[PDB]
Amino acid sequence: HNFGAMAKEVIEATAKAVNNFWEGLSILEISHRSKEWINVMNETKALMKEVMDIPEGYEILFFGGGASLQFLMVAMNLLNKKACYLDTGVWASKAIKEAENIGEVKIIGTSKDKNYTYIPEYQIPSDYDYFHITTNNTIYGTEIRKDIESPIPLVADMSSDILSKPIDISKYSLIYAGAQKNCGAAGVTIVIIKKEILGKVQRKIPIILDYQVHILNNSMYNTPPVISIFTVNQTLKYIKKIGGLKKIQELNEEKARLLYAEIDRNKIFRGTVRKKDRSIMNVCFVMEEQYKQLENEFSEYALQKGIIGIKGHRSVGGFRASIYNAVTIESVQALIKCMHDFEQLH
Amino acid sequence: IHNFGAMAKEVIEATAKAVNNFWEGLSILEISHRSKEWINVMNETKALMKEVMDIPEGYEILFFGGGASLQFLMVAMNLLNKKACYLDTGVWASKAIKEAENIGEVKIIGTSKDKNYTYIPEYQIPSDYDYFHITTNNTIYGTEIRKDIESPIPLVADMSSDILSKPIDISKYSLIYAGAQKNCGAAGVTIVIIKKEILGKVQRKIPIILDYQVHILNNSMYNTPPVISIFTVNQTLKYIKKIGGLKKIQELNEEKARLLYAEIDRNKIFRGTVRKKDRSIMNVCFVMEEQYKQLENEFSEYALQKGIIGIKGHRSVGGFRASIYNAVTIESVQALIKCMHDFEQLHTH
Ligand SMILES: Cc1ncc(COP(=O)(O)O)c(C=O)c1O
Ligand SMILES: Cc1ncc(COP(=O)(O)O)c(C=O)c1O
Ligand SMILES: [Cl-]
Ligand SMILES: [Cl-]
Repeated sequence: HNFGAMAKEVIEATAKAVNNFWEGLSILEISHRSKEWINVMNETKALMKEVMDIPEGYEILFFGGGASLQFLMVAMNLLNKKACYLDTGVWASKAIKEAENIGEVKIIGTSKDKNYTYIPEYQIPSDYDYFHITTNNTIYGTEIRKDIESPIPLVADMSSDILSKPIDISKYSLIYAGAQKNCGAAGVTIVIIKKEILGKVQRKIPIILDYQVHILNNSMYNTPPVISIFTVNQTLKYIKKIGGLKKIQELNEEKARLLYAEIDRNKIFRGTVRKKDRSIMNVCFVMEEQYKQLENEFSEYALQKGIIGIKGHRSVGGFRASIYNAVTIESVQALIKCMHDFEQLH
Repeated sequence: IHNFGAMAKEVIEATAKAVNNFWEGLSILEISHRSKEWINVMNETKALMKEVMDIPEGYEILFFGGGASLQFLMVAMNLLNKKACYLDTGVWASKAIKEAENIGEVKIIGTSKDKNYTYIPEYQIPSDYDYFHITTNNTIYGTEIRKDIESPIPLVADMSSDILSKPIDISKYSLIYAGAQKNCGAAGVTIVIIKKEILGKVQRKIPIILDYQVHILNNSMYNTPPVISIFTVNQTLKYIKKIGGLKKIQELNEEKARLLYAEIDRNKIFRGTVRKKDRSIMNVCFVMEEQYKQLENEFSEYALQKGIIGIKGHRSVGGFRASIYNAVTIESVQALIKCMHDFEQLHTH
C-alpha cells in the first residue's frame, strides 16, 4: 500500500520522460553522447550544488552500481599506507572488509559488542590516509550526531541519509550514496568529492576505478545510468520546490518523533537503539520480552492493514520502519494506529 | 521521422506503464528489490533469456550495474591467473586489452590496427593461455566476426553491440557480456552469461564486489541491482519472442544491412570503409569518396534537414555510421538510402 514511496511528481515526470523526453524520442533511446543528455547531466550537477550547498573544489560524479562499488573505489583511490574506519553496522562492516582486501585498516571504534545498538567513542589518529564513517546505519537504526571535524580526510557513506537534511559539505573530503533510498531510483550512486585528495596513492588503479578518469570525463567516461540519473534530477527539483533540505528535515524529524513516542508509549513494543543515537530514517523496534511470541502475529496483522516492508533485516529481527523523505505523515500515522490497536487487543 | 536509435514501442509503453503502476498501485521505482514481486521478475528475465537465447545448463545469468567497461576489469580479475590472449579488432577491443594488461600478462594474438581496423585479422589461439577474449562486433569500425569460433581455451566475448541480433551457439563460449544500450535494453545495465565451472582458478585476491561468485551466490542481488533497466531487458525479451525469436530478428537485420550496403556500393558519393567479407550487419560504416571529400559536412546537414539523426561517425574514422539496431525499421533505412540517392551533386539520371 505505502512504505517505500517515492514522491508522485518524480514518478509522473519519469514516466513522461519515458514516453517523450525530447522531440518524440524516449529517454530510453536518446544517446548519452547527445547534447540533450549532457545538459541534463550538467543541470543535475548544478542542482545538487545548489540544493546541498556544495562549495568550490568538489566534483560531482554518477556511477552505475551501488555503494558497494564505492567501498572498493574509495580504498583504491585513497588508501596508500593505511586508513581508519568506524564500525557501526552491516554497511560499515562491509566497507571495512572491502578496504581490508586492499590494504591496512584500523578499526578505531565498534558497537558490534551490543548488536550495534549505539555509536561508539573514538579518537581519530592523525597519521592515517583517511577516516571512513557510515552516517546512518540502515539495518540497526543508529545515526551519528556529533559534528565531526576530522584532522584527516573524512569519507562518508550516506546511502541511507543523503538529502534528508542539510549538511556541512566542507567537513567531508568524499561523500557517496547508493541512491535507491531517498535521492533516486536503483541503478545510480552519487559521489561528491574534494578533488585535491586524489593522486596520492602509489598503487596502480584500474582505469574504470580511477576517480580522476571519471572527473575528467564528467561521469561519461563510459555509458552512465541515464534513467536513474534522471530520477535524481527530478528528486532534486521536488526538494527545491517544496522549500529545500531545511523543510525536508522538519517533516522527517516530526515523522520520527511521533513514531518513537508511539514505540515508547506502547507496552507491546520497545526501540532497540539507545535514545541518543536514534536514527531519523530507520526506526528499529522489537516486541517487549513479555510479548515476544506475538512477533509473527503482528507482521501478519500489519500486512492485513496494508502496511508493507517493515520487517527487520534478519540479524535484528523485529521491525524497522524506513521513513524516507517520500513516506508520508499519513503512512506513519496508520502504522502508529496499527500498533496502537494491536496493543489495545492484547 | 526516421530513427537510428529507436527502441521497440511495445517496450517503451510497457516500461512507462510499469513506472505508473507496477503492482498494487506501487511504481516500479518504489518497490523493494528484496520483495517477491521483484525476485519473480529477476527470475522470469533469467528464464526468458535462457529460452530466447537457448542457454544450456551450467551457465549463470547476472545483471550488473555500470557498463561493459566494468566487465573489462571483472573478466581479467576473475580469469587471468598467469596470462590471457586477446584479439585487437577496434576501440572496444583495445580498451578491454588495456584494462586486462593492468591486471596481468596479455598476448595480443592478432590486430587489424595496420589498416584502421577495416578487417578482422587471422590468429592462432595458443592452448596454454587462461582465456581468449574477442569483441564480436566492433562498433566504431563496422567489422564483425563470421568464422564459427571453436576455442581450445575458455572463450570470452564482448557482445555489447550485437547481443540479441541473431542466434548464437552459447556452448562455444565460457563468458559473454553486453552493456545493454544497443538492442537488448536501456542504459544502466550489463548482462553477463557465464559458464560457472571456469571460476575459482585464479591465485589473486578479488575484491568482493568484483567477484563473479559472490554475485552468482546472490542471484545478482548481492547488492541493489538496476531495477528499471532490468525491467526493460525483460520486455525486450518478451517482444523478441512475440515476433518469433532470434531467427526472425536476424533475417530482418540482414536485409536492412544488405540494402544499405548495396546503396553504399552503387552510389559514387560514398564508399564502405570495411572489407566486404567482414562487414558488420549492425554498424554500417561508409565515407565520402576522395573525389567528394569536401562534401562531408554538406551531407550531414542534408541528412539532418531530411530528418536523419545520429549517423555521424566516431572521430577516428570520420565519415558516417548507420547503427542498424533491431528496433531500427526498414523504413528508416530506406529514407537513408533515398537521402543518399539524392546525390544530385553529380547529375545522374
Ligand atoms: C548505508 C548503506 N550503505 C551501503 C548500502 C549498499 O548499497 P548498494 O546496494 O547500493 O551496494 C546500503 C543499501 O541499502 C545502505 O543502506
Ligand atoms: C563493443 C562495445 N564494448 C564496450 C562498450 C562500452 O560499454 P559501456 O559504455 O556500457 O561501458 C561499448 C559502448 O558502445 C561497445 O559498443
Ligand atoms: Cl547497518
Ligand atoms: Cl570498435
